[PDB]
Amino acid sequence: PTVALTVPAAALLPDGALGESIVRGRRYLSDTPAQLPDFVGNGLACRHCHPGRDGEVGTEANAAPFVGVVGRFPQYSARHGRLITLEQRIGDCFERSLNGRALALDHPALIDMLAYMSWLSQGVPVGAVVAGHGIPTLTLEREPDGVHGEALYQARCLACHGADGSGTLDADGRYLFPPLWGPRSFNTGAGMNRQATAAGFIKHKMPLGADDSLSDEEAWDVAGFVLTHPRPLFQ
Amino acid sequence: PTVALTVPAAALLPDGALGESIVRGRRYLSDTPAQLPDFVGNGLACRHCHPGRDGEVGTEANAAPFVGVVGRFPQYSARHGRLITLEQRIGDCFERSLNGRALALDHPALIDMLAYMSWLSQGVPVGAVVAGHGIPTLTLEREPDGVHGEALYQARCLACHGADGSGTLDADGRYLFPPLWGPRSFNTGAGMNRQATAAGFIKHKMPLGADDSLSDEEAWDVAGFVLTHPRPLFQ
Ligand code: HEC
Ligand code: HEC
Ligand code: HEC
Ligand code: HEC
Repeated sequence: PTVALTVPAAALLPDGALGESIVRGRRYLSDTPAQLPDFVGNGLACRHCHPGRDGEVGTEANAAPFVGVVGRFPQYSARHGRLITLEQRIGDCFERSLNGRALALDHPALIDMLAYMSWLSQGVPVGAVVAGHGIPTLTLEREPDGVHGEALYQARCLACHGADGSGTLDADGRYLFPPLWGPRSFNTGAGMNRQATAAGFIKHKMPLGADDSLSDEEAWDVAGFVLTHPRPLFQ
Repeated sequence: PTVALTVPAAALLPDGALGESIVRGRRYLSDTPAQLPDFVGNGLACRHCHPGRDGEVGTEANAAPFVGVVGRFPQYSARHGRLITLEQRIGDCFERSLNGRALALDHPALIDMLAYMSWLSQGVPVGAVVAGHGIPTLTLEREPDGVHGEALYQARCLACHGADGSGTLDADGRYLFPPLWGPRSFNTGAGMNRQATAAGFIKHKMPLGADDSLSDEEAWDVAGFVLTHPRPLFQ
């Protein structure tokens, strides 16, 4: 079954221990390098690929929302060759997207992330599919043209992500516009390093506030440009 | 929200890796000492306190069904003094009810238990309360009378659980009727060692196939008798 993407009201947060956990979980997801420096090896927070409005994280259709995610695990992973839990999946995002180290599976910060994801999933039937889950891929027949992609990047992306892909810092030292390549970006093991996933994300979410504005060809070619560049190597 | 206790159809099991996991999970829950001997320190399987029909485990109202349990975690534990995950909760049942050792939080058998619980929870909204969850307690004002309880035990329980509480083995060496005290029963750390929980279980589920037949006084007193006896000590 597919159900709608619903976002709960932060005014109806439970109190007690669970509410305090949810609030800490939102912070870990929004501000991950500063909150979890022992585990993060780049400049990315979860929210840089799992954006949300109103200070929430992971609430946007076609940008891998967390709404409903708790009810989809455990599930099979071809990386692992077996079923994995949601804790383990978060571990892989720390190791790959954040170029870091997985939290222990009972670490309190990991549990607070889980509590926040569960809060966002409230009312979703276990096993159901949320409309707008994941990042829909975009695939062309034909190798991306990074020459075209370089021209598109300069015209549509550079002002935010920079001529050297290094992003723009905000006043408090967190990325306002995150790095797309180089030492502070996602590593080679990340899902965003796959052509069709980057092309899909770009097509649906970029340029910022212009969702679904690039033609399919343009998203494909600019993703290819972006992925020509060096970034940290995953072991 | 409270929703109904629904049990899925084993004929509609998913295939692939998830279906194979679910099936292994049902076996670990039904036949735990034989399947997980490194982790089990008594004669109990999960199904001896979380019974189910038709070979399922954890599907009976007022006998702590697993239907819906996945959507109730993480939650606060006063034992731990913080939020815990469902994997951690299962660990505590291994340590206390099964007098053993917790599985590692990524152990494949634990994940297969989780997969089975998730399958049983299919369609339950995350966060909802399933009708018949847990084991409703029964509490009297007044200390249980174990003299009364001994007479009730002889008349209503002994034929199955034995004069020495040691249970009845089946032909394949698993308990048909499980031990209520002594070295093969639950340890002192288990929830069933608490007077009001044992009284509630008994009242709602015992004698077998005579749910809600003891008066409240009778359940209370027989639970008290049962809990006068030695059993393994929890560290
Ligand atoms: C971009 C560089 C990412 C960063 C930073 C983080 N994640 Fe991610 N995540 C990313 C992709 C491309 C995907 C795949 C989407 C799909 O179609 O399924 C994911 C997925 C997840 C998931 C699974 C979601 C699902 O529906 O199954 C989770 C739980 C997840 N990501 C969590 C997560 C966390 C907690 C992060 C910070 C530690 C994180 N991700 C960063 C891309 C990126
Ligand atoms: C500023 C107004 C932006 C423009 C123009 C573009 N992007 Fe962007 N991007 C921006 C933000 C604020 C974020 C974080 C997520 C959000 O949706 O809030 C992003 C994220 C990305 C990512 C993922 C994260 C990462 O790799 O660091 C990618 C791959 C990305 N953006 C690419 C991209 C491209 C190719 C653009 C031109 C077509 C583009 N972005 C424009 C902000 C802005
Ligand atoms: C009786 C001696 C038990 C054995 C054997 C096992 N469990 Fe148990 N479990 C027992 C009690 C008395 C309770 C509390 C019920 C309540 O009202 O909440 C539990 C609870 C659980 C739970 C949590 C259920 C919930 O709704 O939150 C789980 C997940 C659980 N038990 C699992 C479990 C497993 C997997 C077992 C075998 C390893 C196991 N239990 C054995 C009593 C007994
Ligand atoms: C045989 C027909 C039984 C009679 C009579 C009684 N019990 Fe029982 N009990 C029986 C089974 C098959 C099981 C497993 C769970 C099931 O519902 O399938 C149980 C379980 C218990 C337990 C929990 C497990 C344990 O501690 O080992 C308790 C505490 C228990 N039973 C107590 C109990 C008492 C006090 C009875 C007389 C009032 C009684 N049981 C009768 C089978 C049978």
